[PDB]
Amino acid sequence: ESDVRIYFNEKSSGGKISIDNASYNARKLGLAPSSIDEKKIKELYGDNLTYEQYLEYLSICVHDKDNVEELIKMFAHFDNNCTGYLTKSQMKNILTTWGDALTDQEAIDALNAFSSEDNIDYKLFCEDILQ
Amino acid sequence: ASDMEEKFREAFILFSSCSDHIEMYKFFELMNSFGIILTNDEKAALPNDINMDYWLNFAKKHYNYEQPFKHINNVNEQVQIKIDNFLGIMKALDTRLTESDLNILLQITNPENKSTLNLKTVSQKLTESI
Amino acid sequence: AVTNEEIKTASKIVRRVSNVEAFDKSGSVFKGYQIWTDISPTIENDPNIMFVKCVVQQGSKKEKLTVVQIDPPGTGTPYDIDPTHAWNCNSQVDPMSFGDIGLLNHTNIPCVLDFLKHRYLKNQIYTTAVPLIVAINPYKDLGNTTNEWIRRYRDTADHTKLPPHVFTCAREALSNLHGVNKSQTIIVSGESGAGKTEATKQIMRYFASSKSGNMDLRIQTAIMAANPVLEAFGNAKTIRNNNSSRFGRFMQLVISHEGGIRYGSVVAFLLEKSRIITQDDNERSYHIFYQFLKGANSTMKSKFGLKGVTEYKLLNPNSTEVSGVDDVKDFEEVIESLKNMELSESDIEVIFSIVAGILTLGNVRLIEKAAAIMDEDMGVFNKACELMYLDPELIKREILIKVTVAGGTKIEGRWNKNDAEVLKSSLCKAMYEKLFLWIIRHLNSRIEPEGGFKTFMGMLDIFGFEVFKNNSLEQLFINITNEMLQKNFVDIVFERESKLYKDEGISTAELKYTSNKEVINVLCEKGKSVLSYLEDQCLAPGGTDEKFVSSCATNLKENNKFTPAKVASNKNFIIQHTIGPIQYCAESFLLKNKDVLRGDLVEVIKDSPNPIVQQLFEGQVIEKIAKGSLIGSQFLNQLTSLMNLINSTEPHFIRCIKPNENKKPLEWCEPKILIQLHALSILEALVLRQLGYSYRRTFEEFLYQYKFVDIAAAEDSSVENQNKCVNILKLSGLSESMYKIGKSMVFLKQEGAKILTKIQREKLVEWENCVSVIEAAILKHKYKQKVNKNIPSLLRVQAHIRKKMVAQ
Ligand SMILES: COc1ccc(C2(NCc3c[nH]nc3-c3cccs3)CC2)cc1
Repeated sequence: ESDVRIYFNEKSSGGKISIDNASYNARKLGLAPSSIDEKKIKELYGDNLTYEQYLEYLSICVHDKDNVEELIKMFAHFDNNCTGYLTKSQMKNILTTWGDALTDQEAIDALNAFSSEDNIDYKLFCEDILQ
Repeated sequence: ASDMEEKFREAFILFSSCSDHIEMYKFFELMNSFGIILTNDEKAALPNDINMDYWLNFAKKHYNYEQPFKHINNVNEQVQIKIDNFLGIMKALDTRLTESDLNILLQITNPENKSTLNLKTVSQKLTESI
Repeated sequence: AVTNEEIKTASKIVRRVSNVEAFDKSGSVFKGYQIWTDISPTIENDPNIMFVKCVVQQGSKKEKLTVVQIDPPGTGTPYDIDPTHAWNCNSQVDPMSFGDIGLLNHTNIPCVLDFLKHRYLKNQIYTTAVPLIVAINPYKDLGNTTNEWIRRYRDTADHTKLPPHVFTCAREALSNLHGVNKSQTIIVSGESGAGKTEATKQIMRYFASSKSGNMDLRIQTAIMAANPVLEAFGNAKTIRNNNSSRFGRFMQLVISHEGGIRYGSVVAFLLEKSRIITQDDNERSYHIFYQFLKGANSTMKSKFGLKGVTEYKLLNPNSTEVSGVDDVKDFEEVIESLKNMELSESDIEVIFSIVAGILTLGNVRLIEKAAAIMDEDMGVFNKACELMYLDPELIKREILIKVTVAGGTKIEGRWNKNDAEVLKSSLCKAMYEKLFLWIIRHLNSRIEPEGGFKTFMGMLDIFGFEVFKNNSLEQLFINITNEMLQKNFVDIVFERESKLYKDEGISTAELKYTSNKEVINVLCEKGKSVLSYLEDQCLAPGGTDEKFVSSCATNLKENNKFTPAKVASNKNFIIQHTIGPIQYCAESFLLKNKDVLRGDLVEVIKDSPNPIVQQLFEGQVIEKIAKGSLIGSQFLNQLTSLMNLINSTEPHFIRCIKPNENKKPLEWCEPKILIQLHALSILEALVLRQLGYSYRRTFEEFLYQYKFVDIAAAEDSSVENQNKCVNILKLSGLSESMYKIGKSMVFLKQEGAKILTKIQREKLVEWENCVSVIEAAILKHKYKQKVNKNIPSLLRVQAHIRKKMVAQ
């Protein structure tokens, strides 16, 4: 709870914090905001939160329901033979096409940092990023 | 302008299960979902191991931007079929469509309960749902 | 875990039937044409995979195909296969869109395997092959047998828009029972670990669910309580099954049309008594022993003087604990279930006194003195007999004192240590088995209808055909049972088809029937059979396993069905069972067949002052050796009664498949699964359903399906629907042998139906382009929809990726 406050003060202009820095603060804090959270907090307070509203946002970004079973849903969908593996190109195409799509270098960099071989255990990939 | 590459790309990986290569049978479905029809001889001249880039180039050349579903109904000519007849033809030609998919089609293209389906309306609805 | 024997036998089941049509009129390979083949380095390297998917390459010749493997992913390398190693492929077909294997265009072996695999992998484990239902163990809770799912399968208006399920079988059986006043039997079979116990239990729970109440709840509770009790006393942990049923189970039930069990009956046969005395390593005895020693409270321990699970001669000390089994919690449940079977507190104490006495008797050591009890165990022997309410002096006399008849005079002698140990063991096995049968007999007196069953739901739960390399008497009895049930299966298929033909005026001359009566005779016939010569050798004063084999070999030379063995022809023989030749080893056949307590020890037990122990062998005859003392003689009597009952019912068959020997979800072992498809007659059921005039639709359905064969003929107001179909078939090109017109239905051979489909598609050539584009466009939309479901999950992966990027 202390780190929350220092991170806020690094990025706060005029006592308010922008949503982009509040999302950077939240990742620095080990949380995983998505554009869904960022849209919910825009509807309420706009693009600049007070420390009180910034706290509410960090609260929204908790996502307790986050586990391997949940994250693998899109990868398993394309694993037709249930091998538990997908290629790097398969996962790059998934990550850069739908949702809060990553860029192509972002997806590549994330798969290369997990393994050096082409076929990825997507259950272990999702576990590894969950920390 | 009307660039189609992002849609061509997403459709490829939809039929290929996100692999950069697509099997020939899956490639025929992919191209058909954009109204593209090849003859038997054109089919023979295709590469055996079709990858994303080949499709992106083939789609640009073969897709009809003015009349995407010209092979359902051609505006440049001077059309209606009874529902149970239309369903019969789908089943005769051995369609992959389940009973539910057929129902979404029928209420999409025909909102009313008319005893009879406008093929021009089908090409209209499907151009919108690209 | 795939042995070479399995690869060998699996490869013999594989047959090439239909031929591949990979080339067009011009002689060119259809672009992208896919086949299944059993030739692939993937198969050489992974014994789990029997077939792979390839595409035939442009340039292939007819005598020799050039293919490239596409699934599982390969190298892209072209290679050559002989056409007899190519099978047709059901490309572009959703396996989840219908439930019978027979609706596939190609039903060859690799197609069948793949259809079940992709259903299995999407957690649809039930598939029909009319009349058989196929159930593949998922080895996990799928969650589709809850009370909510029972209510859904029972209360849905039209039975046919739900996927196949065991509940579908229960619902149909009960609907026919109440619809036409006809008894039904549900036969669950398959090998250890295939899920038979769960199927049986799920169907009972369906039957016990009532729309609104069961006033006979007292009796249904006793019946549902039989499951924990029957498992404790009759189930054991083997190497391949933590809960293997070691007896055959038959139940008769009376069930209200809206659910609810009103009456019942339970029958248990061929209990594996030998398991009471010894168990292999990493195997246990019956659960009740461990449940009792681990679960009994201190007062119960004091009472019966119980020691630890590791402290008993009859229980394997190295295997007393099973992963994932709480024997103590199971004892609490068994005690409650015994109370729910309306056994008193003192009935239950007697039951466990006897179990304690069996265990204690196993600890008594004998010595060579002639035989004697060790003096250190004179108290242990005495306590064991008190625990079983037997006369310890008289039990002693029958175990150590021998009475032979020499000439015609009785002579008192002594059993030696080995023979006296066989007597002590026999007493332990016999008391255990009769105690198990007494519990069932008692339960039946609470749940059976006084006048017997007028109309009932039968339920059989058994091993299917069992084939090891060394097969003993236990496998013979199992395999005789499954020959009788095979006759039941082909009888019902033929009777139903013959009735359909006769009801529509079709000729029944071309119906096919593969009778297995000749192998049933060679196994069971009263004069000239294996079971006859087994009985004879058992009654013979000097009978031997080898003599038994010899009498068979010289008296059964009159049918293929008996084949004298090649290597070690004595003590070995082969039977031409319906599923193939099975080799049996006659060692201990006589020993095993005579493993029944007889003689004076039985009369001592009947003179127990305790009324339960009096009833254990009540009515049993005193014993020379009689055929009432032989397991095989008594079993064929049981089995014939059982089959006469079942034969008078409408049968339902659930064939249970074990997909791998590792107890692992989503693991598919093609050779093992193919061997079970063959053994459970599933492949036979597909063949049987395609023979003769297999297509049958009514005039109005035939006209709706084949309208465009001859659209003018079918859209004619002048001619009736019977004549319209005649005009279609007469003008279509079909030969007269490919169709017949019934009273109300068009009858097509399978070949004729596929030609008629291809003729109609040629008439609709000008819709090909239009229907392809409509289909594909909707396919794209359904694929995006399937992706849209999962985007919330993907947003979490992307969120955690961007988090990890910040941490760097
Ligand atoms: C000496 O004779 C035997 C034969 C078998 C057994 C055991 N099988 C009983 C059984 C368990 N499930 N299904 C069955 C049967 C199905 C058809 C007939 S028995 C445990 C092996 C014991 C003694």
